[PDB]
Amino acid sequence: CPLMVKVLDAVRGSPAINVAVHVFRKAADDTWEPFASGKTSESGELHGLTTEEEFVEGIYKVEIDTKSYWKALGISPFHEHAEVVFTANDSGPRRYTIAALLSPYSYSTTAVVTNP
Amino acid sequence: CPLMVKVLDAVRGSPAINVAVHVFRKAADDTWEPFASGKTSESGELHGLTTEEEFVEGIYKVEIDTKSYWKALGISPFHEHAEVVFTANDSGPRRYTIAALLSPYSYSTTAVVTNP
Amino acid sequence: CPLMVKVLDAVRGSPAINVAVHVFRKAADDTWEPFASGKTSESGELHGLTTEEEFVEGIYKVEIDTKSYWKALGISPFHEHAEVVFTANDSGPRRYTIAALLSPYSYSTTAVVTN
Amino acid sequence: CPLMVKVLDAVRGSPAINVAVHVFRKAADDTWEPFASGKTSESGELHGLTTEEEFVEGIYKVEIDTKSYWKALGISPFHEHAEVVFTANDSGPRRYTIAALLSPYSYSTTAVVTN
Ligand SMILES: CCS(=O)(=O)Nc1ccc(/C=C/c2cc(C)c(O)c(C)c2)cc1
Ligand SMILES: CCS(=O)(=O)Nc1ccc(/C=C/c2cc(C)c(O)c(C)c2)cc1
Repeated sequence: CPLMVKVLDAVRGSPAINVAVHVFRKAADDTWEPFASGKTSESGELHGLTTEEEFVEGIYKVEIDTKSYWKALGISPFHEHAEVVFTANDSGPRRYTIAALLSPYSYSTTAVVTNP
Repeated sequence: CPLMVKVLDAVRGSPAINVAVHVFRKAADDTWEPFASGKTSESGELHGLTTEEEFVEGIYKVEIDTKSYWKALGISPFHEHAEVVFTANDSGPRRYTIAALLSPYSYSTTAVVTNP
Repeated sequence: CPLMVKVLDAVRGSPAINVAVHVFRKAADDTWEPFASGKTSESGELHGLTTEEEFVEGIYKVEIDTKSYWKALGISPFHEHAEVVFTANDSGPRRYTIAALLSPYSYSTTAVVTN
Repeated sequence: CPLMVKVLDAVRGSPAINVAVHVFRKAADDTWEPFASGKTSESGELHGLTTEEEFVEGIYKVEIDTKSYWKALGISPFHEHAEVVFTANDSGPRRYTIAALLSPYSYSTTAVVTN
């Protein structure tokens, strides 16, 4: 459980369910390598992306597929995705929750980082 | 558990702990009557404010004491509090989570409303 | 002009036009007394609320009538209004912009305080 | 000018001054090609990025160098950068303002698209 993603919908006042999320990690040659992916649950949460063994230090990009979410609801949104790019585990393993709050022309994101 | 408040700190990347929260309900004479109060836990959550019997229809104000929070951390913030004012339980009982994300000169708030 | 209010709409990607805004000043008995008010322009702005002479230190509340805004657009909203409560302090910079970004079940607000 | 970027600082309550901003356009092979760049002004704004003739429909990415911004202020930041990815569409309004509100572990962004 070192990486969890939580997504909320600011139009509905609800969890954002069935949101696709893709995680990438920067490789030594500066390309973005696929790392993990999944879908938010009925609570708007996505657990089980990685393990503490797999989730090594690096630069990670969490791409939340907001356009796909809004289009499935019949809405034409502004953004293609919401991206969150950060260095992880640089002073040892941490647990990361990446949260996003979505509207059709806006989003907010925050991180909660805890030390187990 | 029909009303829960969750507070996050956007400077630290952490739950906002020990945040005082006061809830008021508009009375028939248009004054704000004290309704419930409490403090966020180490997870940034405040549970147990009210009961489904007590939490009747009305207009409620959730005042999150952000200035007091920032001052206890040695920071001089802009706002006195963050306030969230809404009509509750007008089409029957609902469960409400009021969330706030705090910075010294800014805040965001959202509501998650679910039907049990 | 020491106080400006800016309102944006996160659903339509636009300024929030013709939004009623009321400013109150906290009185000695802790009641809120009306101070200034108006409606946002086509750019989502409300200028001319007060003057340097009038805008003394104290606690002010800016109430933005978001419920009426959303209903006039045909959208069901959560909040009754958004309110921003702050202290004006002469030791800090002299122009205050209160900005708000509105969604039906959420809002964001920030202060930009400059000289 | 069809594209403007506005950056605000939620810790200091100010414009985010001298922030590097890079705009990229998605190429046919899905790579990001540099399109425009600059540094925000004293008002937190970056004007003059492109012209109507240059700013054709397509997918664009605006990368805001928030990590450098925070470090120059002595504050420890979470993100490497903030990036805003969107499609320019000629069927919608013609001026795009991309606004971002920065905190060390969070950011908010909105689009204001007007004629
Ligand atoms: C208790 C720790 S947890 O990880 O399990 N809970 C938790 C984590 C993240 C958030 C983010 C909330 C939130 C709320 C609003 C209004 C926002 O604009 C944004 C950007 C975020 C909330 C709770
Ligand atoms: C009037 C058009 S303009 O472009 O010249 N002015 C303008 C443009 C964008 C903004 C964005 C504001 C803002 C405020 C808050 C609190 C936010 O969270 C975010 C994400 C954005 C404000 C004013």
